[PDB]
Amino acid sequence: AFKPPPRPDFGTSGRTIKLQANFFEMDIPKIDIYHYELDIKPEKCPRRVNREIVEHMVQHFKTQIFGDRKPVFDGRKNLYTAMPLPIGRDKVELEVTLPIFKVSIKWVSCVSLQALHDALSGRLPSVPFETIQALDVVMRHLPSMRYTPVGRSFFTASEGCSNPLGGGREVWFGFHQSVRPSLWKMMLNIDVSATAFYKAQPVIEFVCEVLDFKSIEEQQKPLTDSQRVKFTKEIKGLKVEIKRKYRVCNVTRRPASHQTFPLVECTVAQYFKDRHKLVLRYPHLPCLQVGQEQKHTYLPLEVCNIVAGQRCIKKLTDNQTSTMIRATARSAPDRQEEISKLMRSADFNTDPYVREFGIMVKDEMTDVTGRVLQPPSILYGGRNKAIATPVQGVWDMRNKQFHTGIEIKVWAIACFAPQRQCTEVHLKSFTEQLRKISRDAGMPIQGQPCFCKYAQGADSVEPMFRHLKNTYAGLQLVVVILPGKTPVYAEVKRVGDTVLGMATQCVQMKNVQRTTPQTLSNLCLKINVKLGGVNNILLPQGRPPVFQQPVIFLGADVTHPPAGDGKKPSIAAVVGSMDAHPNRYCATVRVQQHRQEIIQDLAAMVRELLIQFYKSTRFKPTRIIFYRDGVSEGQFQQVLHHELLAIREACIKLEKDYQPGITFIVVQKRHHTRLFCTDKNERVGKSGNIPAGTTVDTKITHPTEFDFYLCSHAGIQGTSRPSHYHVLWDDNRFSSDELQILTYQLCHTYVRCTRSVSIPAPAYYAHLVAFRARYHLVDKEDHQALAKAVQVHQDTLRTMYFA
RNA sequence: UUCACAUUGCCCAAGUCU
RNA sequence: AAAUGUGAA
Ligand SMILES: [Mg+2]
Ligand SMILES: [Mg+2]
Ligand SMILES: [Mg+2]
Repeated sequence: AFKPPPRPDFGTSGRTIKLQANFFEMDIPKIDIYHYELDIKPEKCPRRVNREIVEHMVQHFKTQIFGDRKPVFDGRKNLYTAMPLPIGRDKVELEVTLPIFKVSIKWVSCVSLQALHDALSGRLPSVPFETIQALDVVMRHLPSMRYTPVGRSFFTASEGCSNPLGGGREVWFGFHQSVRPSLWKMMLNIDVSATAFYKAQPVIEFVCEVLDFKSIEEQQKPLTDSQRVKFTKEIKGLKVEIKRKYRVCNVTRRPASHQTFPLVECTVAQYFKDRHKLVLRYPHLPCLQVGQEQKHTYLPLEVCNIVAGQRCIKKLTDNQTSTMIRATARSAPDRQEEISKLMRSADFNTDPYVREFGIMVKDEMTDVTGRVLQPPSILYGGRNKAIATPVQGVWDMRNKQFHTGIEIKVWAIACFAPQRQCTEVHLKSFTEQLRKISRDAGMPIQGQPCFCKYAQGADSVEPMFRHLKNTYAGLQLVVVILPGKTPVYAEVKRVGDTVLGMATQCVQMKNVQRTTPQTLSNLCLKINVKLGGVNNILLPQGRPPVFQQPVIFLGADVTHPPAGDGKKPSIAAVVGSMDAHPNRYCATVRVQQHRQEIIQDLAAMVRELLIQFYKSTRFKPTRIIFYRDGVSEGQFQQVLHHELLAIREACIKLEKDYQPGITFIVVQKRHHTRLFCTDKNERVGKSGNIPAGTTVDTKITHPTEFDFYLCSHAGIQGTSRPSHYHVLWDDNRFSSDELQILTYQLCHTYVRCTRSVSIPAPAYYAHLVAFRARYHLVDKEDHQALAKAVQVHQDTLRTMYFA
């Protein structure tokens, strides 16, 4: 449960394709560098402040310590130098003055880059973490000064263009930068990015922006509260400057002319007229209470400016979002070009600090050979038992019938949309079309709905469903029409999934008024699965050898609360295959600690899923394939430490000695590796993306470990994110080819569409489950209550309610 | 709430002071 | 999931 397995071999399957990766080769010297630990009192100050302190420090003490040695600083307690310092390691305390600080400089170690060169070969067997860290600190020293660091990215005011979002917000552009070891050479991962920022404008113009004013006046009216309430919500927590900066903690109720503070008591507009000799042009407008809520101070809006690129955590409005989308949307070629020209303009080789450490960065994207894996054949049923052949990640169901289609005899229709908008004629025609498409697909809706009744409000949901369950024997499904976005949906799912155990299929009103064969088809894809039907299976003879023995496939995912929240739970979801196809899955879901990635209650979930697998197949899995979504590198060791063991436990407590082999695969969809077609005649579609099946396990992958990029999806828009798969454990000793082919084929078993999805079907179902859980908890966000809300009905346990 | 793909929001990362 | 856009038998 400790070390990830070494890469067994390289993939051989599929035709080759010339690709370019946004990785940039790094020439690293084979010389020692020097680590130094720093201590700065006080330490409660921000990272950038510490950077400033160290900069001033290096400047001042050039003649007795530093001097022509150009150190790098990680913003905390680490400083690296190329050539050594006058250190014994006799610790020297320095006193620094910043427009008042005590600094401790003590030597720690000599980071060997030669050992890193060894490790990159197979000559060392482990990759030195601290060394990679050092190189990273070096690469991001200068841009941490010149730009605004956000995570591993840097953003800045666009050179004379602007991109306003409204509300005092504008688009800032920038780039993610990272240092990664690879099979070949150190790599600088660079990718273009963009995000929202508050314009460094006067607070007055911010008010104009926020309250939709053309300009103040209209008016000199000391606002409403709708103005005061909204403006206060917008500016609170944001920094404002006058030389002196402050954090806005409140907005006064009284105008500057009247707002009073104890000096005897005095008013703001008067105090600024006496001590500061200024006369307010806009006195009627309120004041900003800055600093501590505790105590007082009050600054007029007219003498305050926003600061200096403050990332705007708050959520973007619908219109702002639309603007951002419109601004940052680009095709794969356009993305590629933007990244390239970014790397040209950046000119890393002239950076004095990377120059100090003898580091070279190639200004060209790395050339890498990919392999385009062959898609599996999708076997259908009915009389024909037709075979669909995925072409560029896509196929369809025309003239195909479900492998096992559910015969719908008893069903109901509940419309919560106003009858004026959704008429019985609309329902009738929609029903006719649906019955036709469903008949074609092999899912015969053989009757008219035994029930059809309009209703309104969430309060009407439970009684209506309770009637339906009690009135119609053998009721298979209730189709619910909804008037757009409504709190009724979450309710329907609450009653259906957790309260009554009834199959419900919702459809927006607009998709009833105007039906199309495609929409209806996909809808049937959902309905059939929801009623226990097998849409289609992988061609049994086209599957990898692993299927010769009974094997279970587990999807696993954790979904965390949105940015800003601090009390909502994280949600764990684990699904498990219930046949040899593999097609049917069952779900398990838990609530757990806020922002905990490690699946706390995993063993129980795996036990449930194994039990259900046995009851479904009468087989005990000899192999457990575990697709774990969302775990970053920095968390691998832990997660595998807890989760892998949790699986073993789950087996151990089930039967001794039941020890099926475990393959633990971390799925990463969200990273900064982008692959582009080298040949223009290879780009697919309008977005010009790499074709589905594109597999990369060389050159840019891990120097010693079992990992691979596999873009399994047809890129419709923008630049495809190739899913990265990292194998943390593998008792079954998969070869690269078998595991990659298996993953790719699994990407074709996703029931909700006749396409090849970007991640394996089980992990996707895991996502859907976690999200449905989040739906059951809406407005319900101690432990026992949330857990209760998240627990499905006994008749829903063994279904695919999440489809 | 037909569906996938993209951008954002989600562990690690970052951010936090006078 | 949600906002926003591209798409589809
Ligand atoms: Mg997740
Ligand atoms: Mg953290
Ligand atoms: Mg959408």
